[PDB]
Amino acid sequence: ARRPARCYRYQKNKPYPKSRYNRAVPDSKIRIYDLGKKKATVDEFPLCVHLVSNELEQLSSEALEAARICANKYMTTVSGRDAFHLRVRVHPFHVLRINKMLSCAGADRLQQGMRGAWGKPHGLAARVDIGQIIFSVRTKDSNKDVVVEGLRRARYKFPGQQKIILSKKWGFTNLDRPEYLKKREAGEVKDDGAFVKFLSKKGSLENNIREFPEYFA
Amino acid sequence: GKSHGYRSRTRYMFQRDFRKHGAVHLSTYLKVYKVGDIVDIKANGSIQKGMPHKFYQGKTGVVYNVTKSSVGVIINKMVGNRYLEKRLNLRVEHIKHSKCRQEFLERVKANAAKRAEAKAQGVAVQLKRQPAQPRESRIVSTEGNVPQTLAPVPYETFI
Amino acid sequence: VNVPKTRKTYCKGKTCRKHTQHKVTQYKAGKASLFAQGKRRYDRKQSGFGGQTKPVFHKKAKTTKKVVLRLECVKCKTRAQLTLKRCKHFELGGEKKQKGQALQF
Amino acid sequence: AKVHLVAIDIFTGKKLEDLSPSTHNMEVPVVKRNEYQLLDIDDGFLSLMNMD
Amino acid sequence: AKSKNHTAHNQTRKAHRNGIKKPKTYKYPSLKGVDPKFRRNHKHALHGTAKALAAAKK
RNA sequence: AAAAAUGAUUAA
RNA sequence: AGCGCCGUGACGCAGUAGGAAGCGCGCAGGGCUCAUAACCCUGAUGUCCUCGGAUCGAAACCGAGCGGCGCUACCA
RNA sequence: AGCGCCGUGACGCAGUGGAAGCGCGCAGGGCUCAUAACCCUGAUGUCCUCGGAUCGAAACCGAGCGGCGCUACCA
RNA sequence: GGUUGCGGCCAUAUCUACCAGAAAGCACCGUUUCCCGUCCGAUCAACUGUAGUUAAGCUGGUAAGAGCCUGACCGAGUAGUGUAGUGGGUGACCAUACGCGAAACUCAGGUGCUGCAAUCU
RNA sequence: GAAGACAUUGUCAGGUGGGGAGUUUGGCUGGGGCGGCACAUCUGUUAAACGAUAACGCAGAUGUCCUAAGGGGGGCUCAUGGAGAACAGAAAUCUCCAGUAGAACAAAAGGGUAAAAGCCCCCUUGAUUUUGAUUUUCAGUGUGAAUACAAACCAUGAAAGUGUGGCCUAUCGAUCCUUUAGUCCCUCGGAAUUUGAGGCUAGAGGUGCCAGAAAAGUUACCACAGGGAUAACUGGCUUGUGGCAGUCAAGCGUUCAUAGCGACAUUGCUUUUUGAUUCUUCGAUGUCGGCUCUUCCUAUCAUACCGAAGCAGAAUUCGGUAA
RNA sequence: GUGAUUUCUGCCCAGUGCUCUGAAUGUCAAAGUGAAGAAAUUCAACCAAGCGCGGGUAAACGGCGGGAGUAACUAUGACUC
RNA sequence: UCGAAUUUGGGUAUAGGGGCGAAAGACUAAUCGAACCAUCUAGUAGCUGGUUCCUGCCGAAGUUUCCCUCAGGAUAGCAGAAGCUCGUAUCAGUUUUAUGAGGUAAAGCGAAUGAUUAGAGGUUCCGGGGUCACCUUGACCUAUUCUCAAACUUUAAAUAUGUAAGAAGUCCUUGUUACUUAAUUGAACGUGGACAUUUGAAUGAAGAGCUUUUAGUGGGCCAUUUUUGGUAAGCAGAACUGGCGAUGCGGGAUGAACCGAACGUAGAGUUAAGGUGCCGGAAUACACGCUCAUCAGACACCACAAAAGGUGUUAGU
Ligand SMILES: C[C@@H]1C[C@@H]([C@H](O)CC2CC(=O)NC(=O)C2)C(=O)[C@@H](C)C1
Ligand SMILES: [K+]
Ligand SMILES: [K+]
Ligand SMILES: [K+]
Ligand SMILES: [Mg+2]
Ligand SMILES: [Mg+2]
Ligand SMILES: [Mg+2]
Ligand SMILES: [Mg+2]
Ligand SMILES: [Mg+2]
Ligand SMILES: [Mg+2]
Ligand SMILES: [Mg+2]
Ligand SMILES: [Mg+2]
Ligand SMILES: [Mg+2]
Ligand SMILES: [Mg+2]
Ligand SMILES: [Mg+2]
Ligand SMILES: [Mg+2]
Ligand SMILES: [Mg+2]
Ligand SMILES: [Mg+2]
Ligand SMILES: [Mg+2]
Ligand SMILES: [Mg+2]
Ligand SMILES: [Mg+2]
Ligand SMILES: [Mg+2]
Ligand SMILES: [Mg+2]
Ligand SMILES: [Mg+2]
Ligand SMILES: [Mg+2]
Ligand SMILES: [Mg+2]
Ligand SMILES: [Mg+2]
Ligand SMILES: [Mg+2]
Ligand SMILES: [Mg+2]
Ligand SMILES: [Mg+2]
Ligand SMILES: [Mg+2]
Ligand SMILES: [Mg+2]
Ligand SMILES: [Mg+2]
Ligand SMILES: [Mg+2]
Ligand SMILES: [Mg+2]
Ligand SMILES: [Mg+2]
Ligand SMILES: [Zn+2]
Repeated sequence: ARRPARCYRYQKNKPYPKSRYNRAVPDSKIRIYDLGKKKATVDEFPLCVHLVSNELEQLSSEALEAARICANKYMTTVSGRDAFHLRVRVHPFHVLRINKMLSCAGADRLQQGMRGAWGKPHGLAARVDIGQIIFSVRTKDSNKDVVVEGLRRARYKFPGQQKIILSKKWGFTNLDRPEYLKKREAGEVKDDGAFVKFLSKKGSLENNIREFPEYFA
Repeated sequence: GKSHGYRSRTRYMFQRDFRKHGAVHLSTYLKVYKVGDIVDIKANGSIQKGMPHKFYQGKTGVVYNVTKSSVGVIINKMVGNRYLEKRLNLRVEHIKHSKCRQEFLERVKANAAKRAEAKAQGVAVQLKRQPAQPRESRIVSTEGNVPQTLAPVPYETFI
Repeated sequence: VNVPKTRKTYCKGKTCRKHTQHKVTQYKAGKASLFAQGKRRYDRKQSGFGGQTKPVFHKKAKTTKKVVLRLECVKCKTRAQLTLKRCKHFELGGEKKQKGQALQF
Repeated sequence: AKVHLVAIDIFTGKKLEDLSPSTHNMEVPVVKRNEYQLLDIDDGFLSLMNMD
Repeated sequence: AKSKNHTAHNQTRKAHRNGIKKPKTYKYPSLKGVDPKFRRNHKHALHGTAKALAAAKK
């Protein structure tokens, strides 16, 4: 028994986060934000596909959970779990309010109307705008169609318009593929947990040799 | 209920500047104010005595009274359909000289100098300031500066 | 609050006109003292038929009173009145505070 | 609204009852309790000692 | 029956109908709020300079 | 003339 | 019809905010007794109603079904 | 829908910001052939949770949980 | 140019690690009869300037140093925004016209200046 | 015959006295009532970068507390972490290093403060007298609070200097009456003395509905002036709730997402429920249902003709044209 | 007050009311008494009824509780707290 | 119901806060939860209704503060009238130049405070269940990484906002003082002298200042933009500006507010907004394309449309 999403589609209010003034907020429906081979290195998954929003609205955590499940389940069923890493890039930080009324015959004896109409927390939503990435998937080039159609299935779970954008950046990095190739052929990229660290001209020199040792050779 | 105390809504404008807290530098206290000086009001939040009300933050006025540690500043305040003379007693912490009136006084000296020279040679010195005039004609040489530019550019994704 | 019984303060007694030593007591009102003109008028107005003739206050809101200090010069016996803020407990010349002492529980 | 109130006197133990509109004010005493240590009791009249 | 609580609508048009006027400064403003020691001096300085002027003019 | 309740089934 | 709930041995009850189940009756076998009953010990007995989902992992979270509980159900 | 109250030892309940108490219940010894009664002695508590203010909370504050309630009238 | 006394602006001055410091100055430094102050001559008091040392302070340098300062047609006329239309779009929003215009980002430099007075290989 | 200075009667005094009399029974308010206080105030936000700015907006606070927690001066540096020292351990005291405040400053919150506004110590009463000027709320009234001088008397310090309560922003109160302090003053009117009384200047006793009446209900037995400024029926806007439809497809359907279903999500439509609102009607639109009778809608139960099926047949189920 | 007959009419006097004592006391008016004063007056003692304290009274007004454990299948609980 | 608590005539008694009542607040002369008649009395009303000739000129308010104040007053504002002192100014809902002030928009989080996703490498005298100085849930640190804020912030606009741009000025001498300085030092006010017609930006100025006194009003509402509560509302509440109210006229068929434009009585010309098949004045004009709908479409406010889909057709990557 939850209100339809059209009641909370648009960013009509200021952001209303959980804070020391709110502190009575229900838990979000979405708990997992990284799925698949989330421990994969950068060079394993050069291809990035984005589910970019096309509307300035707010996405409920229920919808984020539903699209998460749909995209993950399809890609896992088709290409396995270790062929991709899906990161959902929006967090439900905005709290929705409901002014709950009685909904029965005889509610008029106690209804109180619009007096004291400030609502209590009802759910959580993520506020997104035009061109904001919602989902991101990194995988191999040969696994492109599967992740594209999985994001297409995830699209139906969200209100409004969403695009599917093939990124020209290597995986989750901010670098183009040819320049990332130019950086691994040099000694400017060192592996990390799932991301990488870069070597710059700045900082301590001896630190820049203890890290990235094979460069300067 | 509503709250309209003396220092209400002054949370940010009675801040000190970032990395500018602590004691006041002595050049504040070595400045001399005479009656007739034109000053700018800006409250120093670390000195809670002689503090102007929030209304007068940023107002500029004329000094009418000089006391031991404070000056009397006259401010015109719009109340209803007229301006009321308001008289403030402010410590010199919250007070600085109007730099605009400093350049006006320097310009008065410069105007006197120009007229003094023109009284001997070069009459019609034309004291008054003039607004930015339209430009005159000119000849823009191309030699070594051959014009060269292209058209608008196609759209690219850049994402 | 705790105020000393003795205090040095200005005495405008035409012979001191300077800071002298004063004895401190609390002001007490004193008897209403019928044969006051207001009391005579009130008794005349309440006599006869007509019921209660004046307002009778009911809506008590305050729980404390302002304390007035009665200051007496020890040189000329001139007196002065000082007013303190509202307080619930007032005492004169008793038990100056001890700073670094363990709590007695 | 009106409030009917039943209460026991804290000293005599007698029942008292009163009634009043719910939005008028009534007086509440400034009841306080104090610890004392029990010294002699001779003619009744318990002699007590404070924290001092 | 609740009514409108507050608005400043039309208030500036009313204020500007008869204009908003400056308070018409004078030469020799009032010495109200000036330091009393300065005022006490200035009374004697004015008295002396008028005495000198009248003595010279005769 | 103080108080003193109870005791599983079957087995000449 | 809606809104909350609940379902755990043969029978009842305990989980908890996820890391596989405790207790009490009943059953069986022992110890005591001439033999029992009561008593004591031990063991067995729960595929946490069924199905589906999310999770590394569900009796605990989510959905459906089934069954039961509780509250609500023009109007002058 | 709005509002109020309660949660403490196994059970029913007190409780003064300085670490918790009554009655039974339970436990040990005794008396009895044995049990009860009786006599002599002991023990039993994140004070519903989780944070906060205070030197220190069972009490105060914020939430969460579980119960009890009250209003529910003029149409 | 160095140092000291008092400073002005209050990091281009700060911080981390290391190196160097003629002369003078400063400092560390020796002592407790005196004035004075402490649990403690450690701080502070006083005496000597003698017995010793630049070890430390202090001042400069070093660092693809941290921070900080300045600049760039670096990002970017982007984000935002004032005015205008019987502009576009179902709308969220968007473009155009007349105007203003960032912050992150990237790169590049820099790392105290100075007033009065005394003294100095 | 009884009774007798008692009763009675008169006047005054205390009690009792809804039997009777007179009067009252706050306001705001998404109608009123109940609730609450948005009624005097203070912090942050709303509030749209001067100032001002509403709501029964949001998160809180006030009716106190303090002879120091006020005033001055001196000395020192806090929370916290690391490394150490009998008992001593995660928490007792001691030591060093790091430590821009991450502490403390009575109490909400915000601001402010490091040789200090914090902590400890030494003195002290400026939390004093006389008034005027000024700021905020503002009518440029009062009240509260505050700022800067003047003329005295002081405190502290070597001194510059600071100090007219609390580091700043809240912590509170007219007229009449009573009372006290001050001047030892003015008046009691035929003239004096002494009581008594009345004045002038300055405090207190209190109005929290906080610019400040002395105040319980009921009415279905009801009355009047009004109000569509305001509720209850219809209509109008909305559509949370009610009802109906769509997109996707996890899963069900032996095998199989889509014959039929269809979770998690999500887009709509309608006005037949219930609410929300208060625009129309309060010098009245008769306010439920049933009975009777007509018409309209389609979101089709049946009947006509069809398409699909996990449609052998039969019986069903889904769907189209179609009211 | 209740409402023919029949048969019954339980428990509760803490509250409200009604009623009855005491003098052992608290409150306590006018008049009267005493004392200080020049006097107005001030103070104090005494101080009736009522109130207060204490009994009675429900065919007066009225009122007439919670929780938990416990029987050899469960369930209930005669019993117990 | 009909032989009695029966029905009824006449006489008599009870009278208004009184009577009478087998009790209904019934009855008491069509009057009853207090009769009727006259007087006080033209009782009072912050409430409803009405308020009587013409033309001319000017022309509003629904806001501030206080009030047992919320359908009302006072107060200030807005308006009119009477003017008075002067005669181009001590000016301005504007720009420029110069100079301040601000903490919103945006941005930021490998910067503080909060919030928050995921790994990596080190720290067990910081407790890891493990055997003699370990991969194996933790917590801490470091370098990273994803996402945020009305009551967070280093940075930080646009719009709006203060002041100044001189004669009441500037400079040179030397006068006053009881204030000030160590001082014949300053402070403030002056005598005398000098500065010329650009007396120290622009544009405008319709006359500029000043005073008295008094009306109505003190329900507002709409639109663009900003904005709070609410699912929303032709909802409720604020900010700036323009309107309606108070206002016709042209256009939007129609309509308080939208667009155009504001109005003495006429003539001629030209336009605005909107239009030009016919109603209807005015091109069934010109030009390039697109669309064929067995529910086409056809002018903003505005009288709605979505997610989603189509070898219809056109252009394009
Ligand atoms: C309550 C009590 C009395 C109150 C005040 O005198 C009450 C009224 C009496 C009256 O009839 N007319 C008035 O103007 C005031 C007062 O001053 C307080 C301090 C003390
Ligand atoms: K209002
Ligand atoms: K009445
Ligand atoms: K602000
Ligand atoms: Mg909103
Ligand atoms: Mg102060
Ligand atoms: Mg008399
Ligand atoms: Mg009398
Ligand atoms: Mg037997
Ligand atoms: Mg009466
Ligand atoms: Mg009312
Ligand atoms: Mg008021
Ligand atoms: Mg503002
Ligand atoms: Mg008097
Ligand atoms: Mg109306
Ligand atoms: Mg619905
Ligand atoms: Mg209406
Ligand atoms: Mg009508
Ligand atoms: Mg009517
Ligand atoms: Mg009709
Ligand atoms: Mg159909
Ligand atoms: Mg009878
Ligand atoms: Mg009975
Ligand atoms: Mg007497
Ligand atoms: Mg009753
Ligand atoms: Mg019959
Ligand atoms: Mg009746
Ligand atoms: Mg009649
Ligand atoms: Mg006219
Ligand atoms: Mg006109
Ligand atoms: Mg009216
Ligand atoms: Mg009106
Ligand atoms: Mg009107
Ligand atoms: Mg139209
Ligand atoms: Mg326009
Ligand atoms: Mg025609
Ligand atoms: Zn004296």
